[PDB]
Formats: sequence, structure tokens, C-alpha cells
Amino acid sequence: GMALKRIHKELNDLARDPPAQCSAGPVGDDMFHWQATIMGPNDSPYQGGVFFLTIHFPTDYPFKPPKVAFTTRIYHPNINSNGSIKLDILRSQWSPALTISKVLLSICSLLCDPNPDDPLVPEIARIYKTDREKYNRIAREWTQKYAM
Amino acid sequence: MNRLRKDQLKKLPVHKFKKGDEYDVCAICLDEYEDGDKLRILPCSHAYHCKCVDPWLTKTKKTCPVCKQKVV
Ligand SMILES: [Zn+2]
Ligand SMILES: [Zn+2]
Repeated sequence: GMALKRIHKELNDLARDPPAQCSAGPVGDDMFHWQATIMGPNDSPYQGGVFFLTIHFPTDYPFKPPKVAFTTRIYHPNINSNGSIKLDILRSQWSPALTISKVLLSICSLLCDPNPDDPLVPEIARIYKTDREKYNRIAREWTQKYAM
Repeated sequence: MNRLRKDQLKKLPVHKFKKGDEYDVCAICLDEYEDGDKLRILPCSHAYHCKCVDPWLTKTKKTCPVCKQKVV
């Protein structure tokens, strides 16, 4: 049973090296159910906010990707009303070499750099392409309303 | 076919691990290689535990877990 072992080893590695940009841990005693917090990157409309995410590890992890979703609402082109994320490594580009730490780093980078090419919400991607001040302002609004 | 068959898997080399070799950690299981482990070697020179990469190479995909390179 590689899943439990690797999840424990990953939690140990996160204890030894804490990433300032995010922090995660098992919600209770279900090692296959974690809760993560991603901090808003500086000089970004999400600055100052703290976004919570739920993570479910499959039983044959790391061979299948974890289910990651946003519980805190966020105004982002690639993130849904219910909170799903259009990230390749969670769907098509999953690899057994990826850790939950690398997944949270990829999510932080997607927050820093949204992907307009294939968006989960077309309206926000259009705003980003056309009106960036409106995009930054609406994301600031949403961060003040929900992330705080 | 995306996956590899077992006869294709057996054509990839298996290296016995000596303490001084070029690999250190199995990118999959994240543990350090121990003296005597069997390692599957890929065409791109990436290596893993047999017990770790063989299930991925056969059950799921035939690409490298690190560099996405197909294994032919
Ligand atoms: Zn291994
Ligand atoms: Zn490779």
C-alpha cells in the first residue's frame, strides 16, 4: 500500500521544509483527506487573502491524481463557481513523480499567471484579455469579500 | 496503445543498485535507493524502482514520469 506510506513521507517533508506560499495537512485522521491554504501572491489582486482547498488522495496514489478543489470563492479564469481547477497535471498531465506540494505550487503559479487559452469561465478570460483594471478590481473585491 | 505490454517491459534494462551509482531517490516513492535495489531504466536515462515504475509503465502509461518521454 504505497499511498499511506507516501502521504506520510510527504507530510514529513512538509514539516521539515515549510513552503511560505501555502500549507496543508490532513483534516482529521483521514490521511486521504487533506486541507490546504494557499496565500495570495504579492502584487496580485488576490493579495492579502487566504484561500482554502480540499484534497482527496486516491487509494492507489501516487498512481492516480488527487482530487483538489477550492472551498474559498475566487475570481479566476480557470476556477469554477463550485471551485474546480482546470490544471493539466490534475487531469491529463498527471505523473507519479508529482507530489501534493508540487500541485499546490502549480495552483499558486496559476493564480499568479492565469491561462487564457482554455478557460473554465469565459467571462473572466475576456475581461483579462480586454480590461485588466476591471479584472484586478473585481478580483480584489472577491478577495476582500471571501478570502479574508 | 498507450500502455506497455510485459514483453515490452522486459526489454528495458534492470540495474542492480550499488551505493555509488548515479541515482539516489526513486522519483515515485520518494525514498532513497538502498544498496541492492532493482531499478528499471528508461530510454531517456531516467531510472526508478521496478516495483514503482513498472505498475505505471504497464497499468497506466508508457511515458516517463518525469520527462513525459514515451518508451519504445
Ligand atoms: Zn520507489
Ligand atoms: Zn525520462
